[PDB]
Amino acid sequence: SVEDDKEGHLVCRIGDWLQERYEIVGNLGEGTFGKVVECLDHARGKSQVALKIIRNVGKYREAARLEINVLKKIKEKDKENKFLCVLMSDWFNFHGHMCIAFELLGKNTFEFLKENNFQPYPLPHVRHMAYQLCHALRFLHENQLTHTDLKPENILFVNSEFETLYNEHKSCEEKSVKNTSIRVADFGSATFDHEHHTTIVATRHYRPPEVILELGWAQPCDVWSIGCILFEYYRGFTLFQTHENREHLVMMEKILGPIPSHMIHRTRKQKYFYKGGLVWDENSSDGRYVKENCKPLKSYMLQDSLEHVQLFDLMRRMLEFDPAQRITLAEALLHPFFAGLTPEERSF
Ligand SMILES: CCOC(=O)c1c(/C(C#N)=C\N)c2ccc(Cl)c(Cl)c2n1C
Ligand SMILES: [Cl-]
Ligand SMILES: [Cl-]
Repeated sequence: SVEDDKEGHLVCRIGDWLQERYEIVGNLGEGTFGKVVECLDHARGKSQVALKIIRNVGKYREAARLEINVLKKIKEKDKENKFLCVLMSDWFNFHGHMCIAFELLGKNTFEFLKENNFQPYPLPHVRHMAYQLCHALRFLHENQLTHTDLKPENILFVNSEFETLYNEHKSCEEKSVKNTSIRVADFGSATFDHEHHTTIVATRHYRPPEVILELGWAQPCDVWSIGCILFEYYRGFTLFQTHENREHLVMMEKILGPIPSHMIHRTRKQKYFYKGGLVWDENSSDGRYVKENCKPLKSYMLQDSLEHVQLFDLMRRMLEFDPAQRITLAEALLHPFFAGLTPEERSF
């Protein structure tokens, strides 16, 4: 009656039920953890929900039990539900598969970008999403918590319905999201201040230099991740398209400038350095890639106007090498870039 595939995924499709309560009506996404399906909750007047069904594998089941505990603590802190985090409705162990029911939201910010053929979000959409990311993460940080896995894939629109607009300048159609309200998802890696901090955190492209250099990490990890995200929303391509540490550090250098000598002198990861400088093969396939494609951050500006200059100033401050020098989210919310927000956007 209950079937799992070779990888421990629960074999389930549209028309299937869980706990004689949740009825699967569609597929919303997939990750390494398993699957996310749309359900009608038959115990809640057929309420539409998103059900995250986790793989029947020990590592994933434990990571989901950790996420559940985090969502419960967040629920205790944000009673009013005004701090822009996914809202856990229920949770259960279903034959070895952990399942987390959430209030149904729209597409994640990466999927909307992918479906808009990587055509970037306009600056006003980027501004409101930044303001909300800064606000949402400032709350969790104030509660002694660090997300660690912020990435476009983990940010969801409350509603992803869009308007198809013909971009005159590109001679093609563009999908413009009608409502830029977002929510932060995936607390499977979220760590409290007093808990054990793994040496390595974050998805590579969104990994800060202090994690690469094994200098320990805290709340500033998330600020770096946001800077990476805002760039990706602005240009539509990842800032650090890398699969390797040495190449990662070279990119950071080309785009942002020299790695502070204080971080070099402190790191135990000396293989990346020779004579106090980053060491790399300029003639390898990575060396050539970086030298051709990785330019100073400023060069990626699409327009010269005041609002574009401020996005780049905020992003640069989000991408400060030294976590101690990195802008805090409390300071970010004060940046002149957010003066361009509409009163509806500012007020929440
Ligand atoms: C792309 C991997 O994950 C997801 O599909 C996903 C995820 C998760 C997780 N974790 C992450 N992006 C969702 C979290 C909450 C809600 Cl309400 C929904 Cl709809 C979610 N979806 C559809
Ligand atoms: Cl520790
Ligand atoms: Cl990787």
